[PDB]
Amino acid sequence: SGFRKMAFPSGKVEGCMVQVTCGTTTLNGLWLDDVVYCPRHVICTSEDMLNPNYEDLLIRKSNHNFLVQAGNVQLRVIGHSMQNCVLKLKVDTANPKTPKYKFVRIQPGQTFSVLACYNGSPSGVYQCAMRPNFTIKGSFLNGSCGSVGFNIDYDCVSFCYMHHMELPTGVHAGTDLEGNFYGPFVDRQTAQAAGTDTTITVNVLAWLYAAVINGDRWFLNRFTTTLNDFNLVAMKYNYEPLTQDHVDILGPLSAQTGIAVLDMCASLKELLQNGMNGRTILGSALLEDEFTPFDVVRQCSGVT
Amino acid sequence: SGFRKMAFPSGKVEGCMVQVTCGTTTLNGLWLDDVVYCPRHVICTSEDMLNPNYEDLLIRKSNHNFLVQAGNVQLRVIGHSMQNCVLKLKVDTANPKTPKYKFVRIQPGQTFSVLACYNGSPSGVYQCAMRPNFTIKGSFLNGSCGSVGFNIDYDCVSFCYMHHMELPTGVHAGTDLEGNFYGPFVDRQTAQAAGTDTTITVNVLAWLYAAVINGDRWFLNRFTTTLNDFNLVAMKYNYEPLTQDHVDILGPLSAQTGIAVLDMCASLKELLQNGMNGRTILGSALLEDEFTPFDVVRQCSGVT
Ligand SMILES: O=C(Cc1cccc(Cl)c1)Nn1cnc2ccccc21
Ligand SMILES: O=C(Cc1cccc(Cl)c1)Nn1cnc2ccccc21
Repeated sequence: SGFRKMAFPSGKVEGCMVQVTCGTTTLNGLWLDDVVYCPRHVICTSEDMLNPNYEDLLIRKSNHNFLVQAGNVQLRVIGHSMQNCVLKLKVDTANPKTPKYKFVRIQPGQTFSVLACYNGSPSGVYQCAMRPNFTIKGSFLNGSCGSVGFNIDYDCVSFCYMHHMELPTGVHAGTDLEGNFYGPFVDRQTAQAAGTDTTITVNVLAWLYAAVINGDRWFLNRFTTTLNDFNLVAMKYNYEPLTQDHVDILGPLSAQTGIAVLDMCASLKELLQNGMNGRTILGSALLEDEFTPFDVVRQCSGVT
Repeated sequence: SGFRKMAFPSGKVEGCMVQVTCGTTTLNGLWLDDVVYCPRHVICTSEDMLNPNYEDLLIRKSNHNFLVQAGNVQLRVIGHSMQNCVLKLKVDTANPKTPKYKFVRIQPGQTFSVLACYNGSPSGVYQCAMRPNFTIKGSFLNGSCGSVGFNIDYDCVSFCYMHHMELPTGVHAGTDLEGNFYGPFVDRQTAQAAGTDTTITVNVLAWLYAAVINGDRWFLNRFTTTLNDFNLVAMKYNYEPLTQDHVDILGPLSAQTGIAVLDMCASLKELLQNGMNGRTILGSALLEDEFTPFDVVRQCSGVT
C-alpha cells in the first residue's frame, strides 16, 4: 500500500542525454541512433529571441557550428535540419545506449516522466501531467531546454515531450519530438498566455479509487448521481466534462473496488461542494488530478 | 521556476537490481561488485515469518539454494552470510554496472530516492523522507522487498535504505545496507507500531523558502518571533523542535531570499495557528516537510 507521484525509472533516457552548443548557447539534446534532437532556439542569442527568423538564422550555421558532447566525448556532426521547432543533428556515430523508442504526441490529461537536465547531465526525475491548456507545471531552470518527457512500456521508451520555454506565469511549454508545440505557444520571447486550465476529472476519480484501495474511505457517501448532474457541478468548478469514455476507462478501478463510477462521482460532487473540512486524502489536502486511471492500476498492481 | 518532489536519476541503481529467490520466495537484491544484498526474510516461508529463528533457518540453506538472476542471466553463488537483517551473497562475477557507491545510514528528516522493484525489475522512482519515527511513507506492494533508497553526489551513489516490510498501519520499514533497521522494527510478522510521527520543521521552513523563491509570497507577514516562542507553537502542533543548527542550515536560503530565519518562523507560526484559509503554497494545501534545505538549494540552483 501507499501512493506516490511515481516517475518511470530514467536510466534508458539518461543514456540518450547530450549537451548541444551553438555559438554561446548551451542546452540539452536527445541522441537516438545517429540523430540528436534539441530545441531550435539553440541557434539564437538573447537579441534573436525577441522575434527570430529561424530559417535565416539556421542558414548562417554549418554542421561544424553545432557542438554535440556525450559525457566527455565529442560527436561529429555530418548533417543538420530543422523540423518544426526542433533541430535534428545527424551525427556519424549511432548511440550505443539507444533504447527501443517511439515518438508520440500525448493527449492533454495524460501523464509522463521528466528527466530534467543541465549541460547534457541529468539532475532529477519527476512525474508530470500535460494540462488541458497544454502547459506542464514542471520544475525547470535556465539550461533545462532539451530536457525530455517520456513513458516506458516494458523496454520501449515513448518520447512525448521536449522542454522549450517557461512562460511569464511560471508554467512550462514545449513540443513533441517532431517539434510541434503542445498548445498555441511559439518559440519566441513574447508574452504568451495559456488558456484557462481545468482539472482532469477522470484523473481525480482514478485517484479517489487509489484512495479507496489504500484504506482512505472517509469521503465515500450514501449518494449517487448521473453524468448530466455531475457535469453541471464539474463546469461550476472548472473540471473537465466527464464522458462515457472516461467512465469506461475507470472500469478496472470500479471493478476492483466494487464502487460504481457514478457513485464515485457523487463522492467527488460532495467533495467539490463541501471541501475537505480540514481532512486529507492520500496525504493531500486537495483533489489530485495528475494520476491517470492507467497510473493508478500500474502503481497498485506492480507493473515493471 | 516550479517546484516538484524530484527524485535522483535512477539509472545507476537500475544497473544493480537483481532477482533473488530462495525456496518459493522471490524478492529484489542489490548487486554491487561481487556481492548481492537482499533482506534475510527471503529464507522464510509464510509460516516462518510468525517468529523466525534466522540463524537456524539460514543453516538449512546452501549457496546453491539462493538463485540470483540479473536480467536474464544466472549468477553463481559462492558464499553466503547474514549481517544483521541482510543476506550477503557472494557471486563469482563482479557487476560490470557497479557505480561508485557508499553505504550510509541517513538521519531522520533526511530525504532519498526510492527505486521500487518487482522480480529484480524497476517499475518506478519517487522521493521519500525518513520520518522522525524511522518509517517511510512509500508506495510498495508484495514483491517490493529489497527495493533500495539512495542519494547521488555527482557520480557516487550513497545507498541508505533497503525495504523490508509494511506495518499494519500501511507505513514502511526497512534497514540501512548493513541490515540494521531504521527504528525499533524487527523483521517478524508481529504487530509493531511506529512512534508518534512529527513534522520535520526545518524541511517545512526550507519549502517556505522555495515558495518565496518561486513567487508564492502570500503567507509572508509583518511579524517575527524567537526560537523559544516558535518552539512552544511547534510542540503544540507536533513539529520537531527547531535548533540553532537548523537555523544555520537554513542560512543559504535566508541569504538568497533576504528573509531572516526567525521571520520565516513567524510566517510558519501564523500558518500553523490560522491554517491556509483555503489557499495553496507551491500547489499544496498543506505544509510540505519532505524537502530538506539541501534539496531546495539543489532544485533551485540546478545541481546535476
Ligand atoms: O524560456 C527559456 C528561454 C526562451 C525564451 C523564449 C522562448 C523560448 Cl523557446 C525560450 N528557457 N527556459 C525554459 N525553462 C526555463 C526556466 C527558467 C528560465 C529559463 C527557462
Ligand atoms: O511486509 C512484507 C512481508 C513481511 C512480513 C513480516 C516481516 C517482514 Cl520483514 C516482511 N513485505 N512487504 C513489504 N512491503 C509490502 C507492501 C505490501 C505487502 C507486502 C509488503
